[PDB]
Amino acid sequence: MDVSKRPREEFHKEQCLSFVKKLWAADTLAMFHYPVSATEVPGYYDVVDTPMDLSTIRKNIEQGKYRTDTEVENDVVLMLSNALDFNEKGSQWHDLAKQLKKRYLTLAQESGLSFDAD
Repeated sequence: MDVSKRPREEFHKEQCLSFVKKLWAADTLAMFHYPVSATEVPGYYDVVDTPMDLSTIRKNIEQGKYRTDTEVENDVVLMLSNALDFNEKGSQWHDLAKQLKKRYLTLAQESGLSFDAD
């Protein structure tokens, strides 16, 4: 495991929440804010096996269930991936997911976060 080789803090609660607040605001359609309601997006869970949204991420942060900052990146990436998969290219939904996939690393930087490439 080499736990001694880890930094003293692998999880920065405040920065992760700041990161999510930026994602929340960058979400121009409010599409990522809550778990999808099937009645508002019919068939959604017929495609998406592993749903993820910003409120769930925010909850996992607040309750300290994340072990590392990089787990937070992983769920953001999952979230955006679901949108890119479910939605058709050229749709406002797909376009946004694309923008956020291109931009989130900068948002993380600006929130003082640094993920692990490994």
